[PDB]
Amino acid sequence: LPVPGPAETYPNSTKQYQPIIVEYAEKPDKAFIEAKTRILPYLVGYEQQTKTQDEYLQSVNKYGSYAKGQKFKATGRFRVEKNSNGRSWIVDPEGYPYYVRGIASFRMDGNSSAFGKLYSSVDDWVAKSQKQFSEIGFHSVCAFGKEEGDKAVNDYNKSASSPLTQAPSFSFLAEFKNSKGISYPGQNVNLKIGLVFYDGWDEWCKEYLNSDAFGMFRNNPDVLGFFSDNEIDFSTWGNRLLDRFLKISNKQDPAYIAAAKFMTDKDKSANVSDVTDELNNEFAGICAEKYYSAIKNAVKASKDPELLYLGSRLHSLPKYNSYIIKAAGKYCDVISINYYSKWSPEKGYMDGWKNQAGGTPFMVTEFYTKGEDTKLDNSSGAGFVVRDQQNRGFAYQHFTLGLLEAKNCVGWVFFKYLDDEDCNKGMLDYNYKPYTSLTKYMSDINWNVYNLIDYFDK
Repeated sequence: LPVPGPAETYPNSTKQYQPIIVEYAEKPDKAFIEAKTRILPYLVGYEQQTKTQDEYLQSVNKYGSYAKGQKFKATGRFRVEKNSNGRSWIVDPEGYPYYVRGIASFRMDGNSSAFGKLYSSVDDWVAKSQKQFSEIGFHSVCAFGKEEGDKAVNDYNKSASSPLTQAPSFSFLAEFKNSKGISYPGQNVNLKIGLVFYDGWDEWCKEYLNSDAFGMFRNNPDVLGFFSDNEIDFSTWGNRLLDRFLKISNKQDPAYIAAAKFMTDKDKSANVSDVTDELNNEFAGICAEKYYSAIKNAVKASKDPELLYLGSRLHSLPKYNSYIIKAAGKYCDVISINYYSKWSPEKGYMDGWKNQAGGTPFMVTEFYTKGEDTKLDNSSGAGFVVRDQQNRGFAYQHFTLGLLEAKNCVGWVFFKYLDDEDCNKGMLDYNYKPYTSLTKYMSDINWNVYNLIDYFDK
């Protein structure tokens, strides 16, 4: 480990740490900067409690929930709770607190020759992976499995005694568009959220929840919950949502109609000149309200009202819009947030999320860094570049410690299972080989989340 500097108070915390420096670049061809970083060995007043894989596995149940402390009422299904000190938890079917530690994109999308040498079947792949992941303190796979990955895990969990819990991702807005035989508003996919104003949105959601798309997931205790979309544009850099809706050419478009109505309702002119960031943000919130409420109401009306709705994986500017967070807190069981472009979780914003959402928790559905040591292209994706796998480990510790302090965060998902052929996004390389330097540092956090929480909350 690098030698650290003098103890100092971590920003927005009561706890001290001895900082190290980790270099990072925003893209592989850019200059690296030096970032003060908090790692687990250098937390003042904490010493790593769970030190081996066996110690860890003896402390948790088959879901990865802490088995030796507090538990809550069991309902036979994953659900959301809050403890007396204002911390939210996902609770497992037996009532035990499950701190979410997931892996995204669990699918067989590496080198096929490597796959064949390492795994003898799809079942073997799931089984070996469930064990591999549990040893590192990951227990769930979340999003982007596609049909084959989702079915593989679903089939495995039906017969296995030790599940790999799953959280499938869907594309509700696209599916609605396809069901109705229409185009995106303004012929622009980036305006797809405007589909919530089209005739039949609420009803279509009800039907979709009751359809075969949910057949393997409904009433299935090994399903953590579902995501309805990913990174919906609710305003982007350089383009506000409300401005773009008002500029839709076809003024018969329900999205235009709704935007113009909103303006008129606020005693304003239905023109781009009257639009402010506040108005834009509020309008985006109305869109979010119509989106999330339709989906939550669809779950409640469905054949499985106990399936958790984990949101739409907010990102970019939308995750900072208090109006969208307010909407998501009213309807989502857990608000999902993809968390990019920051070295440190922003505790002021996370505290804002707590208030805005009415106490409904959030989860981080994607975060990572890439290692320059791989020598891969490394240009695709928003994760920062660090020098090597050890520093990916340090970045994982820094980011996750930041999240552990947020009492409204119920956990996270590392993006992702495998590298791309040309980018170090994975916990495993493209030949299905774990980056052991990374997984060591991941394990040290993941095994200790419950006692770290105790340390932060005491």
